Amino acid sequence: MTMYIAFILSTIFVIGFVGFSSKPSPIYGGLGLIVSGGVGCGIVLNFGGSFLGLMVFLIYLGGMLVVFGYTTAMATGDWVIYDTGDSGFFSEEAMGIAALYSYGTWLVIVTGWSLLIGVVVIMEITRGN
Amino acid sequence: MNIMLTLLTNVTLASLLVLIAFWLPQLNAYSEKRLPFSMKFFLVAITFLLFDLEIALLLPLPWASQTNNLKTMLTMALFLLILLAASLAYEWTQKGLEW
Amino acid sequence: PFFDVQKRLGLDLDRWMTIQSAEQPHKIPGRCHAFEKEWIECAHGIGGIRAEKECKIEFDDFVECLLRQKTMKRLSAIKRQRDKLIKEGKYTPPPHHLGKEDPRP
Amino acid sequence: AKTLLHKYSDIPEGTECHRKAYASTSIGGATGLIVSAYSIALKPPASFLEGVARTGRYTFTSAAIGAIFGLTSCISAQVREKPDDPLNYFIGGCAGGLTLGARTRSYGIGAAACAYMGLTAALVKMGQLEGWQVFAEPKV
Amino acid sequence: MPLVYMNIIMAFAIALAGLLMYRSHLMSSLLCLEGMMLSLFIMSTLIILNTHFTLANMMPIILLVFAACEAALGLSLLVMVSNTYGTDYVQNLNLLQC
Amino acid sequence: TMMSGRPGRVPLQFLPNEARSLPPPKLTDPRLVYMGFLGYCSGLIDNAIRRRPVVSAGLHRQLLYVTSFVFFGYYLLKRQDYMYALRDHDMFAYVKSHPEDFPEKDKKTYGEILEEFHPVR
Amino acid sequence: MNPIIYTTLIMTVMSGTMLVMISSHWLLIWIGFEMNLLAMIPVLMKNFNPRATEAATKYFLTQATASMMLMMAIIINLLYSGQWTITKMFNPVAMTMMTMALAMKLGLSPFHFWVPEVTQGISLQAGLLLLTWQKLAPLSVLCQISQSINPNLMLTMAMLSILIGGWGGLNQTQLRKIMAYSSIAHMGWMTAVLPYNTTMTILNLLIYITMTLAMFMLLIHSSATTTLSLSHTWNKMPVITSLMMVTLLSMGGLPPLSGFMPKWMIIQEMTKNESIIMPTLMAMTALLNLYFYMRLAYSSSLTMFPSTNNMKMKWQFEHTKQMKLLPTMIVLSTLVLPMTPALSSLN
Amino acid sequence: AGRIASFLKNAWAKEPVLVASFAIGGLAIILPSLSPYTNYAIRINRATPYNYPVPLRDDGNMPDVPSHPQDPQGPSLEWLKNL
Amino acid sequence: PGIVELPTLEDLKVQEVKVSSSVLKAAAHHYGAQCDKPNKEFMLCRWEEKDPRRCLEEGKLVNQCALDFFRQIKRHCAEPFTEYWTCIDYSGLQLFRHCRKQQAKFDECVLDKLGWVRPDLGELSKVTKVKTDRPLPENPYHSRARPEPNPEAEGDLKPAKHGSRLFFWTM
Ligand SMILES: CCCCCCCCCCCCCCCCCC(=O)OC[C@H](COP(=O)([O-])OCC(O)COP(=O)([O-])OC[C@@H](COC(=O)CCCCCCCCCCCCCCCCC)OC(=O)CCCCCCCCCCCCCCCCC)OC(=O)CCCCCCCCCCCCCCCCC
Ligand SMILES: CCCCCCCCCCCCCCCCC[C@@H](O)O[C@H](CO[C@H](O)CCCCCCCCCCCCCCC)COP(=O)(O)OCC[N+](C)(C)C
Ligand SMILES: CCCCCCCCCCCCCCCCC[C@@H](O)O[C@H](CO[C@H](O)CCCCCCCCCCCCCCC)COP(=O)(O)OCC[N+](C)(C)C
Ligand SMILES: CCCCCCCC/C=C\CCCCCCCC(=O)O[C@H](COC(=O)CCCCCCC/C=C/CCCCCCCC)COP(=O)(O)OCCN
Repeated sequence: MTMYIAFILSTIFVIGFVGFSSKPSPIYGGLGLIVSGGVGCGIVLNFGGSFLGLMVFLIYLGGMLVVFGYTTAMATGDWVIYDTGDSGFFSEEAMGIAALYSYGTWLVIVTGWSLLIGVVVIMEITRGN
Repeated sequence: MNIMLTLLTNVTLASLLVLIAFWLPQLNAYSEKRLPFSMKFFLVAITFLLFDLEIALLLPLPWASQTNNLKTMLTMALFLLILLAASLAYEWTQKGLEW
Repeated sequence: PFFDVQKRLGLDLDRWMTIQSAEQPHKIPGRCHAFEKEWIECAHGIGGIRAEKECKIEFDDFVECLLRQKTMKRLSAIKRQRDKLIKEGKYTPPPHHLGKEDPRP
Repeated sequence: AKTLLHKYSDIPEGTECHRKAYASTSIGGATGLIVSAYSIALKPPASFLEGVARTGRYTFTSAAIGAIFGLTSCISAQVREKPDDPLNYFIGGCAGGLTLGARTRSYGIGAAACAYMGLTAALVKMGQLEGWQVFAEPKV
Repeated sequence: MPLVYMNIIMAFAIALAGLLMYRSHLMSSLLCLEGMMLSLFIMSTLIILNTHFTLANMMPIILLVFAACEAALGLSLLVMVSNTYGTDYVQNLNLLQC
Repeated sequence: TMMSGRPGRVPLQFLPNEARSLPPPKLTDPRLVYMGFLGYCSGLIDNAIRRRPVVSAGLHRQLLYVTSFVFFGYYLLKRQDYMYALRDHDMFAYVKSHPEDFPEKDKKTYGEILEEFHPVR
Repeated sequence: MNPIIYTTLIMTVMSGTMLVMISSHWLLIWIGFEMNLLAMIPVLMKNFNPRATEAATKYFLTQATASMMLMMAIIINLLYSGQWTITKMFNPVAMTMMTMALAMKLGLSPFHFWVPEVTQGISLQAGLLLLTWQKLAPLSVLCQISQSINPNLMLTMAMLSILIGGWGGLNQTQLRKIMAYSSIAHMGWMTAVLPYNTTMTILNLLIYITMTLAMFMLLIHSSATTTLSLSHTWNKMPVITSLMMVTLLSMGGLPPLSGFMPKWMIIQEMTKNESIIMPTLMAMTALLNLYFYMRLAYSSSLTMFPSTNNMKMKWQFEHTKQMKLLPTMIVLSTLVLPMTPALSSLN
Repeated sequence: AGRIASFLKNAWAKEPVLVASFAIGGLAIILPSLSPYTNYAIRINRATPYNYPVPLRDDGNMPDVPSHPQDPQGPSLEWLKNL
Repeated sequence: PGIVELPTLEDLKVQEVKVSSSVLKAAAHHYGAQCDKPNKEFMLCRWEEKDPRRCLEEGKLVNQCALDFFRQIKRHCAEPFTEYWTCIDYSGLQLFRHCRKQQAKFDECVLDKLGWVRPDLGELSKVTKVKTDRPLPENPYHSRARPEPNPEAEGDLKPAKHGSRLFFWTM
């Protein structure tokens, strides 16, 4: 065994959470959270969740930790539980994620309404006056 | 294994080059002698974030086109894009995209 | 409280996503699908109290499949005893478990 | 947790006083530690040293209360040769109240504490005897 | 339940405790909620992938989206509070009391 | 008695079909009269809040208050009677189906029951 | 704000609560909670001032922490059984996480600290909304999983809520803080009967909502947020003060008023389960709520406080805007005790 | 008619990007409901075998089910080939 | 709870098909056309029994039939097949389109030698019927007996006796 690479990744995840949970110099806490997010993305990718890991790493990191850093700058045992068979000539994760439009019409409707309301709410809150 | 090794090689080469650049001129001796917080930048960041969230939902569209339910998938994709357009229109007409 | 609008209207707003064995895309099968199907068929209409007291065998099997704790315990026991024997020196692994076997397609 | 509850309750009431006193002391100390944690959270007085001093005083007060209650109640039950009597518990409660008054150095609180604690102790014994349920399970 | 799940759970617990500490800098509070949601995403993804439950592959993304939307609102709130005081200190929010 | 999960319960029916086998409440029911009285009180309070002659400001509005209260009260009484009828029906059926849990007491006269006597002195 | 945007936000809050109430999937319940929280903040910040912003940020922090805890409970429950349906939890740890999340959302002690401050910061209409409509979804979820709850924890939090509300209301001069502590005590009363009868929980919720609506609309009509401001109302609107006194008497649980219906019934229910001590303590503690209601009644309608000279000008004007349902709310909150058996309607 | 024509001419000047975007979006919404090749796309998606076709146990009452793929009975893909 | 029974190592010994995936892909269409009956027997047994231990002889049969198919290929047109598979093996995606000419030569050789017609598009994906004499498993899931349902009482509603009977209310 590669000395439990998943276990050491989870350990680095916990260590990073301890790192930014002390909340020193919120830029340093943000950087610790960025490292933790990268490590969690590595965990998900090594597990087999390529699309979900890349969604973490793109959306989470590149958008919202980026916006948090922007706002802050403006201010002052493994390998065992796994499967045996194969998937076919497609990836089950992509098909299941892909199925939301065909199957998850209700989820799409509620999520889109929530996002539009969120835009309206942000503008109203930041309106000022 | 290949991707981790490639990442490690890239980071190692970048680090080696930056440190040699930062220490090559350090061997020879030389002389060696606010508040404003504009609101519009936060708003453009938040708009990018809201738009980014919308982007994730579509991401599965390339795979969504093989379902045998083409009508429902097309309707929901167009609904999502229409709501993204409506968010853009609402922020446009409320002076949310101005400087 | 719970207003069962879906049952009254026959809508199926979110019931497609509640259990493993409910019409997955491309007929992909859940790992614990057989166990969950048996547990559901045991406990249908019986009610929660009687389901909890009477369908305990199927739920235990379903839980075991989901978490595999007893399988982990058995495998750990086997590995630990094998390690003890190899440390003592009275057991030798066969060529199959050392990578010296003849692989099959 | 209920581990201390079981440790206290398992000992027979009319015998073996020192373990009853020890168990009641531990229960009181745990209660005082919880109270000290809440007090530190809601009211951080000035610093670390005064906070640890306040925890020490609360814990020692509650432990002394529990020790005196257990010791006096068990001794009363033993000498009176009448177990399952709420009077023994009442006496223990009164003793506990007296100890609390001494710590606060108040005649009124000591007297007030003694009467109230004794009544509470008597009621707990009556509940043990009669099977009263503070937290009843859903029966009907 | 193997060690990876307990590691992610204790990561969530550490993030929750760090949020409940409130040294200062409400931005740190938002960061702690953010680490909480990240741990939730990781563990839900692991559970769903391990059990091959094909449909709930949707719900991590959705969770992310919703949580991310929440983050946006929080940032707005933080910003507005700063506009009143010039800093995002926790101790400035004592106008309302019990 | 939690009847939410009772079998054959249509989710959002105020009154099921079987409730039609029960006698409807009379229109002179005292509870209906109390509902009408509550509507009249609401009308008087509405007049008082608006600074209008309390007894004789709006007769149409007071009539509407009384009528709406009576209407809703009638339907509410129907539903209440139906639910109590279901409770009794289920209780009797359960007693009938489980005789071993409700054994018959042996009828015993006071002549051979010994009750302790306590004098008052 | 724009009336269109305000109506959209109100319907979004109601749709979130509705989403929570009609769904059978834990993810959809969580989504409904998220929608409700998202649309609730601008309502609290409808009138802009620093106090409202502080109240909104405190409310957001509390509700977001509760939502994260609730999602943790959902994921743990999924881990120990691959189920998404809202039913019995099947995990001891998950149930506790769920119970604490819902207690934080409801404002039950010891998670009560945010309610008085948020209520004081926001306006009267926002407070009406927060104290009436924002209790439906968590209580509905609690009713759905009542067979799972540990009675010890729920009853401990209920008794703590009753005690905290009773004691904290005694120290208040501000009307909104009085309403907040009253709501905390009433939530404590509601959650003590969940382990035994959810119908009594719903009956208590309905009676409390009726009384709270009446009291808030009376406070809005006579635009007072302090005791001394309310003490001036008799010199302009004595009938409003009389109605407010009767409503306060009802809220204190006096027979034959409507407020006596829940506690009585709840006590009765708790006696069928061989629980005697706990209802006794609950009633003795509700005496504190009655005391501060009576103090408010003394200051408002039972005595005539001094007035000012400018009040004369207010004698020449009448309210332009009226609440249509205020008389009905008053009558339903004072005079429905004879109709108690109607609770069989499984309200 | 005339007012609509005036509005479209006034928007086509000084706002051509918005006019083009709205026209393209409207076409993307409307045209799919009228195209006759949408059902062809659905049929093509149905004809893509991702899974093994599990045979059915013969019971003597299955005339439309083939015994061999070469048999005439069964779905054909000649419409796909001609496309 | 119980002992899991497994076949002996001798039961799992079979004459194996030792050709690579490029050869298999080159032959796949004619293999599906020719060796169909044992394959469908095996797969129907496999989805009906839901147990590998109950399908071993059918697997031996499909191995034997595949061996027979490849022996026929070897005997009549080894060279045409070899050239065709060389092309398939070269490509990383093993695309059929890349070497159409090799396939055409192979198709002509088999038809003349064995009269084999290559299946058309949409044929190998058909759902077909299998004539088998193996009995249908009556309890393939090994389920227990379902618990008895609740009594499901029925009757005709009557008014509640003496009303609600709640405290002092007479109705
Ligand atoms: C047990 C059940 C059975 C009994 C039921 C009891 C309840 C029934 C009624 C419930 C509510 C309905 C009325 C409420 C609206 C308010 C009206 C009002 O303000 O009075 C003025 C009004 C007369 O004044 P006005 O010249 O028109 O206008 C001047 C302003 O309105 C007023 O002039 P102002 O505003 O300038 O004067 C200021 C004054 C004005 O402020 C007020 O007086 C407001 C009234 C109190 C609010 C009531 C709250 C809601 C009711 C709940 C009651 C709880 C009962 C439970 C027991 C606990 C007791 C508290 O405020 C004060 O002075 C403040 C200090 C007073 C001390 C603290 C207040 C104590 C409150 C407790 C009252 C409870 C009994 C009230 C009885 C009805 C009062 C009219 O009174 C009436 O005429 C209405 C009385 C009812 C009409 C009956 C018509 C039927 C007769 C013919 C048909 C015969 C029937 C039989 C058929 C067979 C025949 C052949
Ligand atoms: C009936 C009551 C009407 C009044 C109440 C409305 C309540 C709010 C409005 C939102 C609820 C709309 C209900 C739609 C639920 C979706 C499920 C149902 O409609 O069937 C779907 C049909 O989907 C259709 O596309 C419906 C399209 C409707 C959505 C487009 C616009 C929705 C806007 C509603 C509000 C959104 C924000 C506000 C916009 C102005 C599934 O199609 P299908 O594929 O066969 O089945 C899938 C299962 N398979 C995979 C086995 C085959
Ligand atoms: C204090 C006064 C409060 C009054 C309440 C407001 C009055 C106005 C309401 C307007 C009419 C309401 C009727 C609704 C129409 C359809 C009802 C249907 O949708 O719901 C049914 C049931 O409707 C309600 O249960 C009946 C509401 C009646 C409330 C009155 C009882 C209040 C106690 C007595 C106090 C006196 C009040 C009378 C004077 C006005 C089926 O519910 P179900 O989907 O199966 O399960 C959900 C409930 N569970 C979970 C508890 C099981
Ligand atoms: C049914 C299809 C819907 C989906 C398609 C749309 C997808 C993306 C497009 C929408 C994005 C959001 C649009 C938001 C609209 C705001 C426009 C606006 O406010 O701009 C006005 C001006 O723009 C306007 O006039 C409003 C819209 C004008 C009409 C644009 C096209 C409308 C439809 C035309 C074609 C319709 C269909 C085809 C007809 C043609 C024949 C085929 C002011 O401009 P400023 O930059 O702020 O300041 C300039 C002054 N100093």
